[PDB]
Amino acid sequence: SGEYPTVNEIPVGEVRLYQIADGVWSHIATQSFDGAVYPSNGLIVRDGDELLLIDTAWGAKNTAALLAEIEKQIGLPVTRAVSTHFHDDRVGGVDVLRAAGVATYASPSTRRLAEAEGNEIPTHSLEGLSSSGDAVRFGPVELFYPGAAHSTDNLVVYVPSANVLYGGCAVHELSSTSAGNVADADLAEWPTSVERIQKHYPEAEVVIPGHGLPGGLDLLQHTANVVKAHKNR
Ligand SMILES: CC(C)c1cccc2c(-c3ccc(CS(C)(=O)=O)c(Cl)c3)c(C(=O)O)[nH]c12
Ligand code: NA
Ligand code: NA
Ligand SMILES: [Zn+2]
Ligand SMILES: [Zn+2]
Repeated sequence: SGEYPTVNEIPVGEVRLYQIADGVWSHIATQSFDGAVYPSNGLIVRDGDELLLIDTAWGAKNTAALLAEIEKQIGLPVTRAVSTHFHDDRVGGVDVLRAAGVATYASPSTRRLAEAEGNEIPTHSLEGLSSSGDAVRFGPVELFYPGAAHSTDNLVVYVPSANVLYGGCAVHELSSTSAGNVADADLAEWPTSVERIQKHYPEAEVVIPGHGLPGGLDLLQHTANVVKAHKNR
């Protein structure tokens, strides 16, 4: 169909790529957790004749399948990866990446939280992101720390050349009726953190959630709404 792939269309262990813009793809994979199956997204951004990866494909095998799918569909090497928070849908697979020669990065807060959780730990620390509103350049993207939301460490990623906003798990898809896995969230601060994203990236044309379908800027307000519905009741 060429439509964005959904959870029941991707067997656990396979990876799909979806072209978002020139030189920008999302990656989609599925994984089992506590007896249910979930989809999750990451990002791939062309960096000259190299690629920057945002987030693993949620597990070692899935991430190996991601590298194979990239080689098949794109044919450029992944040289660096950034994980946008400490959960396994973001760092599970970092050991696969590192063994494949990919330099792996995350904020110090993410690295500490991953270590404490028993999750895989990116090698290199990203400084300059410890205060809400901070932004740094990393290859062809900007990394932004909006404040605590889905997790205290969540980062968002903007691709200026394409006006693509990758919200990660701080941003939910439009069809969502709940706020996802809130175990490590700050539901009170989340709406303020979304407001920071909205103020910083008013020209975003595509917004990609951590799980589910991309859309436009409406995903940001929708996320604030579903988080309030959860917090309220
Ligand atoms: C801790 C990690 C590894 C993890 C494990 C298992 C599930 C999740 C979810 C998640 C995402 C979407 C929905 C559907 S929804 C918006 O509620 O309609 C649901 Cl149920 C759960 C998330 C997330 O929210 O980022 N993380 C998960
Ligand atoms: Na986790
Ligand atoms: Na959480
Ligand atoms: Zn998470
Ligand atoms: Zn998530």
